[PDB]
Amino acid sequence: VETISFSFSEFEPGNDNLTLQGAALITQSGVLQLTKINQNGMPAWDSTGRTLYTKPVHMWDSTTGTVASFETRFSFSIEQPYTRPLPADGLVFFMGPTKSKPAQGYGYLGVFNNSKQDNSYQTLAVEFDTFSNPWDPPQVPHIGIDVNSIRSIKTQPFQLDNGQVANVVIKYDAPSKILHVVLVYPSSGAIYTIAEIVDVKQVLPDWVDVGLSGATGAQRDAAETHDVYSWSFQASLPE
Amino acid sequence: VETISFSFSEFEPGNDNLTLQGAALITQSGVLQLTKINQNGMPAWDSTGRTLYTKPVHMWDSTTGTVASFETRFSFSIEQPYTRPLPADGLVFFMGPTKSKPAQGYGYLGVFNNSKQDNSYQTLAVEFDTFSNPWDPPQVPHIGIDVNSIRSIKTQPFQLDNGQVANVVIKYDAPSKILHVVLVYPSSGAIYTIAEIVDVKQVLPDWVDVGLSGATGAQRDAAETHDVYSWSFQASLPE
Ligand SMILES: OC[C@H]1O[C@@H](O[C@H]2[C@H](O)[C@@H](O)[C@H](O)O[C@@H]2CO)[C@H](O)[C@@H](O)[C@H]1O
Ligand SMILES: OC[C@H]1O[C@@H](O[C@H]2[C@H](O)[C@@H](O)[C@H](O)O[C@@H]2CO)[C@H](O)[C@@H](O)[C@H]1O
Ligand SMILES: [Ca+2]
Ligand SMILES: [Ca+2]
Ligand SMILES: [Mn+2]
Ligand SMILES: [Mn+2]
Repeated sequence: VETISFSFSEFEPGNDNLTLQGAALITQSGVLQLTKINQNGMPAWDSTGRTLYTKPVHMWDSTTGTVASFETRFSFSIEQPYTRPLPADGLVFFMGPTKSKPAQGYGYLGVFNNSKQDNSYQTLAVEFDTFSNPWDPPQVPHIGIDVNSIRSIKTQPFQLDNGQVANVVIKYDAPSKILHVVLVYPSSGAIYTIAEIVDVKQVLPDWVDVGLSGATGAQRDAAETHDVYSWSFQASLPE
Repeated sequence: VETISFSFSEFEPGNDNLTLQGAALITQSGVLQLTKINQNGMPAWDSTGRTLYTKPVHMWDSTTGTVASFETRFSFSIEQPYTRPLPADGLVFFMGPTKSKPAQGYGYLGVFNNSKQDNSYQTLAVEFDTFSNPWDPPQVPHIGIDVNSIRSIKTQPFQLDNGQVANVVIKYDAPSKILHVVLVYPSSGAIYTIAEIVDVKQVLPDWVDVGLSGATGAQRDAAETHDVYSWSFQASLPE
């Protein structure tokens, strides 16, 4: 079995294993701030940032046809401090082509280029979306499973517990092709679950980069924080 | 759509909507004790008890072929107070033939008759198993998805947080045939997830009873509590 595994119980400036893109940065206190936090401690609009683990992950073997199973967990918080306008845009875990650069911001969350499905994206993503765009369900926030498109194949509304830490667990089982996602807020005890069938050998390239991305909005104060406190990942490809 | 829904935020002696079988009883404090708690407050061995909701649930239409999706949530605690012998046997959520009576106890958890697969059981169950029997994986406790057999098609180990309350969420989506299960311990923050493909039209009868069952062991003090604090359920069958 070809395996890869990492675990950041907190982040540290200078860590060898993370690529930082766009606005993303790691604080001395150990927090990955995906989108810009201004001097006043307030989140900035028009910001997009991502992090990628530095080593690619082998998701399927082009010779034998084996396919990997994987699990990722992370803790994040989103604080929406402005009474108006509406907050935006969200954060997302994503897997796709290696040597990956940020895509479009705002509702595309730094991962996609427009709102059409395009199998060439070869990207699978799990979003926590805070702004209802023309292609979105009305309930925000919502968890979304995105396969080669920002228009989720399936969503599940969740109530934001403003500024509180959410724990996320995402598992993909190759034999069953089931991607299952869980969101828990220790603060309120709320638990959300969503699952869908995903054929990763069809969707993803055989090797991928894995990362997290966040975006704030297209007008003044359509913003919120996208802070991440820990992140772990494990994948196993049968041989 | 033909729907059925119930929610017990706590239990109350005399409630119209619950059938109590075997050792199960509801306390004045609002707790469903599935297995017997002795005068001294200690759990009794050789005990089996179940509860069933009083109305049957329509899981699939024998005429049109539609199939129901459903969700159930409940909170329970298991306290293993004896240093020896090993604790046993576990508790379980189950769906199967109506007019259902308790089956065999101990490792069969009040739901099955022996350890062989038998499609005639027409039963789907999600177990939280505390004793490793001859047909079980070694890690206990474990979550198990049981389809017509006490020998789970898939299991996931979990650490007991002794005497603490666990929150369970189980969802079945007919279109994808995915049964997904989540266990969370607010006390420790632990989160467990397990999912598998289940064809309910093949497994279950068109109408079922839904219930919870618990069992303690076959020798003195191979026992633990199986207390339930709340339970909700919702099913929708397309028309
Ligand atoms: O309000 C945040 C929201 O903005 C959308 O873009 C708007 C923009 O804010 C508005 O000033 C302009 O007139 O229209 C744009 C839409 O065409 C983003 O698309 C959305 O994702 C959020 O960021
Ligand atoms: O120890 C609890 C455990 O007991 C198993 O049954 C045992 C029994 O405890 C022992 O005294 C007897 O000699 O052998 C039995 C097994 O053949 C139950 O099967 C198991 O589910 C637990 O309840
Ligand atoms: Ca959106
Ligand atoms: Ca067992
Ligand atoms: Mn969305
Ligand atoms: Mn078992």
